[PDB]
Amino acid sequence: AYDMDGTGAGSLEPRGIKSSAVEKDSRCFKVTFVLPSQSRLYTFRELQNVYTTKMVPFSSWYAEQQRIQKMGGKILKVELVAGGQMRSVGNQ
Amino acid sequence: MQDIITSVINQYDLSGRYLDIKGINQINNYFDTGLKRLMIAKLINKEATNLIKEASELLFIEQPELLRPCGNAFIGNAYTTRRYAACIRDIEYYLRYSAYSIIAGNNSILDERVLDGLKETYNSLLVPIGPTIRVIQLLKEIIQKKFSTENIENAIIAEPFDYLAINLSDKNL
Amino acid sequence: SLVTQVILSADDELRYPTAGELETISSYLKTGEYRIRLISILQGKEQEIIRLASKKIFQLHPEYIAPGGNASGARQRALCLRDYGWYLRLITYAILAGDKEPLEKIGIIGVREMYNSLGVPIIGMIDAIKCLKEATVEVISQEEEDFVAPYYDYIIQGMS
Amino acid sequence: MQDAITSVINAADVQGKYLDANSVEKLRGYFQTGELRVRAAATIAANAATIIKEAVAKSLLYSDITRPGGNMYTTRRYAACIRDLDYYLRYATYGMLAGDPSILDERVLNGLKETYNSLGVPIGATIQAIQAMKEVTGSLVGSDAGKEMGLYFDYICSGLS
Amino acid sequence: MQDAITSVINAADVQGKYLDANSVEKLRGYFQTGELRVRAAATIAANAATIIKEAVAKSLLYSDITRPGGNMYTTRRYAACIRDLDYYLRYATYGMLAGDPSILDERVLNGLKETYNSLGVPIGATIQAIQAMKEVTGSLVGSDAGKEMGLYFDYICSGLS
Amino acid sequence: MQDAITSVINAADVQGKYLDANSVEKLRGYFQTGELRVRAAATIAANAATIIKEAVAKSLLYSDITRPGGNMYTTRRYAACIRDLDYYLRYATYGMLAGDPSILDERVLNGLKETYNSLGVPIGATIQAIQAMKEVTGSLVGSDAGKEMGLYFDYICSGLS
Amino acid sequence: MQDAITSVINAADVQGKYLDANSVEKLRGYFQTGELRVRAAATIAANAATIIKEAVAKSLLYSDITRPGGNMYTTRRYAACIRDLDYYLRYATYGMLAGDPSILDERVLNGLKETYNSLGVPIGATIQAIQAMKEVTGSLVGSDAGKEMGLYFDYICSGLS
Amino acid sequence: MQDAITSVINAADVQGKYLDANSVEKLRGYFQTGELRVRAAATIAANAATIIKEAVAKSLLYSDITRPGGNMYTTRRYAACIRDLDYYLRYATYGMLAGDPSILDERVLNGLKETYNSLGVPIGATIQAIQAMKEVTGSLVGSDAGKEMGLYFDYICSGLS
Amino acid sequence: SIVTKSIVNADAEARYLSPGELDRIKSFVLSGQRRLRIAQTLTENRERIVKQGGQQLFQRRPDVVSPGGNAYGEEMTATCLRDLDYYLRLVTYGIIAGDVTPIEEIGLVGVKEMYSALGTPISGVAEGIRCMKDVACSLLSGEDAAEVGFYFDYTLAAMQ
Amino acid sequence: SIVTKSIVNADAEARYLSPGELDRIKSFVLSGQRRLRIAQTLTENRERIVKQGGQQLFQRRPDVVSPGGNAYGEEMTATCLRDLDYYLRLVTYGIIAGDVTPIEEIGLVGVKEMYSALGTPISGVAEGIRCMKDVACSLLSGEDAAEVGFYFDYTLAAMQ
Amino acid sequence: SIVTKSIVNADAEARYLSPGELDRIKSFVLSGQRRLRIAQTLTENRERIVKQGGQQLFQRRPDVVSPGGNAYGEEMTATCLRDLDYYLRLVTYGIIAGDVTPIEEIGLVGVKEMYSALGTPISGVAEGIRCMKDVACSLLSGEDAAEVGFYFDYTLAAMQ
Ligand SMILES: CCC1=C(C)/C(=C/C2=NC(=C\c3[nH]c(/C=C4\NC(=O)[C@H](C)[C@H]4CC)c(C)c3CCC(=O)O)/C(CCC(=O)O)=C2C)NC1=O
Ligand SMILES: CCC1=C(C)/C(=C/C2=NC(=C\c3[nH]c(/C=C4\NC(=O)[C@H](C)[C@H]4CC)c(C)c3CCC(=O)O)/C(CCC(=O)O)=C2C)NC1=O
Ligand SMILES: CCC1=C(C)/C(=C/C2=NC(=C\c3[nH]c(/C=C4\NC(=O)[C@H](C)[C@H]4CC)c(C)c3CCC(=O)O)/C(CCC(=O)O)=C2C)NC1=O
Ligand SMILES: CCC1=C(C)/C(=C/C2=NC(=C\c3[nH]c(/C=C4\NC(=O)[C@H](C)[C@H]4CC)c(C)c3CCC(=O)O)/C(CCC(=O)O)=C2C)NC1=O
Ligand SMILES: CCC1=C(C)/C(=C/C2=NC(=C\c3[nH]c(/C=C4\NC(=O)[C@H](C)[C@H]4CC)c(C)c3CCC(=O)O)/C(CCC(=O)O)=C2C)NC1=O
Ligand SMILES: CCC1=C(C)/C(=C/C2=NC(=C\c3[nH]c(/C=C4\NC(=O)[C@H](C)[C@H]4CC)c(C)c3CCC(=O)O)/C(CCC(=O)O)=C2C)NC1=O
Ligand SMILES: CCC1=C(C)/C(=C/C2=NC(=C\c3[nH]c(/C=C4\NC(=O)[C@H](C)[C@H]4CC)c(C)c3CCC(=O)O)/C(CCC(=O)O)=C2C)NC1=O
Repeated sequence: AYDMDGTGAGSLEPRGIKSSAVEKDSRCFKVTFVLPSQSRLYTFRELQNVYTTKMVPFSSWYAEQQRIQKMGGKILKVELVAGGQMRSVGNQ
Repeated sequence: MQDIITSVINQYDLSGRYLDIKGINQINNYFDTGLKRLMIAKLINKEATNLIKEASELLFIEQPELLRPCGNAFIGNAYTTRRYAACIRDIEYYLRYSAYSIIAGNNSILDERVLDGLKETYNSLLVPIGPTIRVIQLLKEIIQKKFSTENIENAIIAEPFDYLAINLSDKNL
Repeated sequence: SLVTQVILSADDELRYPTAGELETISSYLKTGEYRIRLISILQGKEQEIIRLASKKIFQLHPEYIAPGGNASGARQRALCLRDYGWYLRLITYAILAGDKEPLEKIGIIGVREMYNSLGVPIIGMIDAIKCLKEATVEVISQEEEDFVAPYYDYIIQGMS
Repeated sequence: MQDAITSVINAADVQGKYLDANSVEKLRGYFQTGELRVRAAATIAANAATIIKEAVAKSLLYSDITRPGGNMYTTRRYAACIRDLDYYLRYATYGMLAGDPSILDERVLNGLKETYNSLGVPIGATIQAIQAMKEVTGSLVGSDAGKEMGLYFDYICSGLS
Repeated sequence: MQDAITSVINAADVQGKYLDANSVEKLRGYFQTGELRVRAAATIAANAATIIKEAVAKSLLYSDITRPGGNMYTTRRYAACIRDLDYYLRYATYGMLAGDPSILDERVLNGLKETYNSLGVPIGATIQAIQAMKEVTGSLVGSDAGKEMGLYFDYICSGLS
Repeated sequence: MQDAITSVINAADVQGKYLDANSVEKLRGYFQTGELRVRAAATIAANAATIIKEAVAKSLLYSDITRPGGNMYTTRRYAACIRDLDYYLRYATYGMLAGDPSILDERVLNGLKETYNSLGVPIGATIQAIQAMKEVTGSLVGSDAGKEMGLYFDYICSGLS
Repeated sequence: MQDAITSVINAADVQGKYLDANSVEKLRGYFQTGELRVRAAATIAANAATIIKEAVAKSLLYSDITRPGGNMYTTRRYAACIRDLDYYLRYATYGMLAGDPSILDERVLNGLKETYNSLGVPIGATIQAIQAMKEVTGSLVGSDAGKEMGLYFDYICSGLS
Repeated sequence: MQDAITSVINAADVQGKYLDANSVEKLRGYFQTGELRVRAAATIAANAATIIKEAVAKSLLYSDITRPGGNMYTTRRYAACIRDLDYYLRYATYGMLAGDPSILDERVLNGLKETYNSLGVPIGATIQAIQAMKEVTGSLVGSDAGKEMGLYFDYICSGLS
Repeated sequence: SIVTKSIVNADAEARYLSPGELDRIKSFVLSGQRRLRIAQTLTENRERIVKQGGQQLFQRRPDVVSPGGNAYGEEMTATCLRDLDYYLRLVTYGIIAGDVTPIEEIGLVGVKEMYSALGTPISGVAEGIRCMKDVACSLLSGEDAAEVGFYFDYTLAAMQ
Repeated sequence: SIVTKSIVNADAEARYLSPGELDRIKSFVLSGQRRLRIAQTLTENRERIVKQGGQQLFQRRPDVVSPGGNAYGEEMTATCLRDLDYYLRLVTYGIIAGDVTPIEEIGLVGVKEMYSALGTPISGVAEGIRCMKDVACSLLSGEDAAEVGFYFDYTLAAMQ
Repeated sequence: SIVTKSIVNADAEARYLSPGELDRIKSFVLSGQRRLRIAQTLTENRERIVKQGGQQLFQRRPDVVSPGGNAYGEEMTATCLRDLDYYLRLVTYGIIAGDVTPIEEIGLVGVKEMYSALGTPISGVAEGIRCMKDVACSLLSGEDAAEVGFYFDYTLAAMQ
């Protein structure tokens, strides 16, 4: 259902990224970042644009930002575009 | 995979008992040959290209039909440059994984990452399995010519290639 | 370094370094002064090592400096010797951080494309690093040769 | 990421130089403190949950931010913030082992202020919770390792402010 | 998204308060009009295609924008704009059922003016088409439901202008 | 098993129908080619051993599969594979006489790929031996009967692949 | 992407017009030079690696950017930049065949300056390498095709500056 | 998945029939027991963890399968089996609410025996744990709902055996 | 809220609300009055509910208030009663919303993480909620108590 | 079916049915009796509904039965009335199921492809369905006709 | 095992073991003898370690053996001492393997799920492991106790 159901260390499920997003959240970010591949010179695959601007769901923004930081990318701007701030009920 | 220490510890965990002197002797056996196992690994890393060139030449000298047209039977041999490169790639595969196995003191890496599914792939591609084992034990002899009088290193080298040869084989007898 | 490799493989799984990784770091950090002297020795003798490895590489491949080779001409030979110096410097960095990471990030990855771009044959490059290992082992101890050889063999395998 | 060894090797390599006496000085300096660093990292891995619990208890546990209207009122927000504090502690430990805060720049501080500003997370309370965690961590690991860890704690707080 | 009930509960919860007489006032107000809202939503779901057809026919069809050089000249553009009008009608119906325009802010108006400006879509003609759709919709659902629907239609037009 | 006549009668009976003009069309078609089918079946029965011998000689007789390590290396395996080829030829002849490949489905192809996979028999070499047998058989029986026989040979090869 | 034919057809279609004498003029102009364009594209496909090698040798091969500290020092960076030059040559060939630089706008220049600025790639050296490639390419394909190719080379350099 | 209503509608639709008196009989039968079904499903959702705990304690908690050598010795295996029991309870609740075991066929029993046989999981112990869970569940929900739940528990056990 | 959840579930599929969803919204707005009445009764009897639930919890779980227990001392017992009041308030919210969205979005998502970080046994909180459920259902009619315990049961299931 | 759809939507999230979904299932099983009554009335008046809808269609769309039209001739007109009977039966199914799943899974998915392959104008089928809707709603009460036309409107929207 | 983990980490990258990994394997096989000695000492003093750890646990956590506690009664106390013996055996395995792979693959993955399903407080198990750690480190030398507690600390961290 949601990512914060008690799973941590010593769980049966492997350790992973845990979003705090309420289930079926509809909050969304708008992010701009650069992510060079750093593996294209031994796989020899075609290039792609690495400069991206896109909307990312709130329930996936944390795992996305951590993946971007893992692979040497730089994050240039972040904006919450959809959803309120510090709203108790009503993020779904 | 499992090295020898892991497999001994797993055998003892299966009955839920602590390590006694028998398993400890088994572990000491590995700890006393570890350094020469590392010497063999370094030798293999120093001579990999030359060893595989020699093995391929000695294989193709006695199996000349491997370099000729497939015959109508669409057999995957080392006929053209494409197939030739693929076969040399496989020889490097065998050398690398048996070097891993020599360092681990065990053959579990072999049957998990090499043997499982190998014969299905070769049968679907129609790759010769006889000459494939032939080149493996050719590689074994070429490596053993570096350490000859030191018999313990001879057996330590003989282990992985002989496992591969006996497992790729069919059981005529 | 080895510390960086341990930290990276621990961070990719969202965990602290285990016991074995911590003792990897410990054992490496206790080896520091030995490596830090060995690179002193090797930096002392670079002007000699390069000089002898260069005559070896052209006794093996005299057609490289012959009329029509890639290194025929004063300007080209000077820069092959410069490449010798750069690779010896990279080897000092690799001996310092006790594993292949400098030799891989600089050097190995993308090297074949660069040399095919320039016109230097790759088999000549492999043989040149071999002659470099030859020249360096000829002028250092046996224990030091034991400590330095695997770094050369990593380059030889990374080019081929 | 680059540790102290990687940084020294890079400074030497970016000039075509061999590692001279100053590089040896820095390398010896790192090699002498490595064992203390490993000890501190082990001890911190041992007591992460208690460190976070005590820092939260001394910094923001009974303030008004945990009451209705506060940033961390509901259970979702409480869990999210304790996860954030765990992140900060783990990355400070990585930086202390490496002897170089570049991992904090690449994996933590990059775009963190902007995320917190878009979410509405109070920055001052976060910096104060990190300061309280610095106290407990230095307490648990002793003076030298506590100064080492506090270096990277203050680095995170400066990058966040 | 938050409806009238969610908004009242949030206003009460953000102060640590129990639902007092004013919250009961608003909640009763929503509960009294809910049945009319359901009736209007059903009727609008029944006649969406005819509403869009009639609004387009009365607002912009034989004009210069449908001729060569006009925005929606080609068949791609005509289909795209009628799909846009369908979006507007469906989301206005959602907002009318919920009694709260927050869904329009989160799912419709966020970055819409910028998209239309980058594409070159005329904003005035769009607002005019939405106004014509408001006429037909109020016509079909009667006075009270038409006032309710026109609230959110005007909300969309104000967010677009 | 069902031949062409059985299949037509079944298609008519499964609808409660009497045999109408289309059934008569198919039945006449089978009755016209029956005599050619009998001729071909007799000729194939005459020369089965030579057909198998020539197909094996042209397909896999001198390849590496007959050498040590190959599939048909020992005498047991050679005899087993020539028996398999005899099976394929006999059942293709049955199918050609019947004008219907259902016997191949019921008696040959059912669980054949799984048996060959468990034994380790190479499927590609088997399909190529069947293709070589198709050449010799069409050669010996002439063009029309060869196309008829090749229909069921290709049916076996498709069911095996 | 749109070529010369697509652009003419679009200009005629965006006015509800049939293709009149000026469209015929442009279409004949493209059809007369198409064969020269095909010849040049074939010759350029033949010698791409040598063109890139010679341009790099004449433009930045022995400068300080290839030494330690320079952008393209390590082997990764050298390979990346020669791949970039291959991209530029291939897309210039596409544009020359199409007779329209819109493919360069859609697939090459869109967000290229920003990527290079974030990476730290020197723009002036890149423009000079493209200029050197223009010399070799015009050299190899002759005067008319060289002017055609130089049109799109200069288009890329202007979009990059 | 299809519930009782879906099954009745399908039986009527597969014959081109309107819902006649027998369909009304079955539909009334389901509608009369729906409220009891909802009560039982709520109560089972309330006490799932305690039901699984008590079933495991009465069925296999102190047997030899939990000791070294047994099929659920290590902590991984214990957690995996309690997760399996949770799956069985949740899907039995779904089947009881739907009044139709087709969800058990589609989502649970399809390829379960083969997975357990490949893993080496003892089937008899699993069936006995499900039987013990049936006892506790019928106990907690009372006689009628317990018979309803036991129907699908026995369905799972028969599909597993 | 039921209306909100219907709207999102219809929004993902890019369709208007079908007549079933509108039927259910209608039935909800028609029952809103007794929903408000039940919320009234539960709301304004909060003191007795929290007190009697705290008693049944402390008699069923004497360890939590035993010397050293998590709720040991005056302040800790007051804080535990505060938590029980929090959950009663959330149950009233859920009763008026017609669905557990208010209860689950506030107080259930990440509750295990919070209570593990605080050192509180979650089973004690579940026991307290069950005791409050019995006390609160004692004050309602048959059908009202059935509908009200419907939410206590969900809160208990989520808090296992 | 409403029960089926609630179960799948709860199954994807790996959770039991929340009290809102159970509330809605309860309300559905409580209204099942008038659902069966309405299905009765629509079911057993099928002849008049199909006949009068066919009339209103043929008067509104004389081209389909004009010389050469798709439904031109005795057999084609009979087939068109057969189709209208199909859709009335599906509407009764949907009324008893409480949701358009029966109507949409049978007769709506891929209807445009089928009617385009047959050469039938889909707008004529929509007109026939609208005429049948008016005829059928004429025989019901106010609230019953409102709830019954709820499905005809969905069938018309899907058949645009 | 260190050898196994080095082999997998090198296998994912499709490369042979670099000289750093081989260096570390060499250092491990050289220290295997004192590893076996330490495992000896911990192994054959198991009775005192389990007994004295059980005491320190029961004095630090009297609730678990208080009337009704999870380990209340003769059988439950015996089972808890059995668990402590399990973990001591796993620690000996990890000491001989040179890495926490044996401890973590057996007894740590999914330990929270198991102990939550059994009703056992995981903090009590952590306390027992800490008490056993102190008792066991009391019988070793300085460097040996440091290296042995290295694994108890990991087991405690995983068991938070
Ligand atoms: C690795 C570096 C890194 C960090 C630190 C990080 C933080 C981060 N913190 C978040 C939320 C949050 N962070 C907090 C934190 C706090 N509230 C307070 O009052 C305190 C001052 C503070 C804790 C000390 C809270 C309450 C939220 C939830 C916001 C919400 O639900 O609206 C989110 C939104 C993701 C989600 O929970 O769904 C991210 C991505 N991401 C990263 O990649
Ligand atoms: C199809 C249009 C297109 C282009 C051109 C493109 C370029 C592009 N160039 C890149 C890097 C690069 N590009 C260069 C290029 C140069 N260095 C110099 O000194 C020279 C002046 C110049 C070559 C003439 C270098 C060195 C990098 C590597 C940067 C790094 O590794 O940090 C990267 C980062 C991706 C990666 O390598 O992982 C992209 C995406 N992408 C595109 O989609
Ligand atoms: C049709 C495209 C095609 C070609 C040409 C090809 C050649 C090819 N030449 C080979 C060897 C060889 N080829 C040659 C010689 C020569 N080769 C020449 O083209 C020259 C005429 C001559 C040198 C003057 C020699 C001496 C060997 C033995 C390999 C060695 O021991 O180095 C081999 C390795 C196996 C063998 O010994 O037969 C291949 C696969 N493969 C192909 O798919
Ligand atoms: C849910 C809220 C929402 C909206 C409204 C939305 C609109 C939206 N309208 C678009 C295009 C468009 N929109 C129109 C609309 C109009 N032309 C006119 O002259 C009229 C004034 C107007 C209709 C009333 C046209 C013609 C295009 C096509 C633009 C083009 O093909 O270049 C596109 C480009 C996507 C595409 O068609 O490929 C988006 C994303 N997206 C959203 O997420
Ligand atoms: C650290 C990784 C790395 C390498 C290796 C590197 C090489 C490099 N080699 C160069 C030249 C060169 N290097 C060679 C090398 C050789 N010829 C032979 O026959 C031998 C096999 C070999 C000497 C051992 C030659 C022939 C040239 C000049 C070729 C030309 O003039 O185009 C230049 C241009 C020098 C300048 O701009 O001032 C660079 C940058 N750069 C790097 O960053
Ligand atoms: C090798 C890794 C591994 C572990 C650790 C393991 C634990 C395990 N602990 C168990 C029980 C138990 N464990 C305890 C333990 C405790 N009670 C307390 O209060 C203390 C906090 C704690 C002792 C320190 C108790 C009381 C039971 C019995 C519970 C019952 O039957 O109700 C059981 C069920 C019965 C049995 O022992 O077979 C298992 C399988 N199994 C494994 O394979
Ligand atoms: C609205 C949803 C929500 C909840 C539930 C919530 C709980 C919450 N419980 C807390 C403490 C606490 N909660 C307890 C509770 C208990 N002790 C026991 O033994 C029992 C099992 C249990 C009572 C039933 C105790 C003792 C503390 C204080 C812990 C300490 O300070 O050491 C705290 C820290 C101090 C504070 O109250 O501000 C929070 C934030 N916050 C929320 O936003």
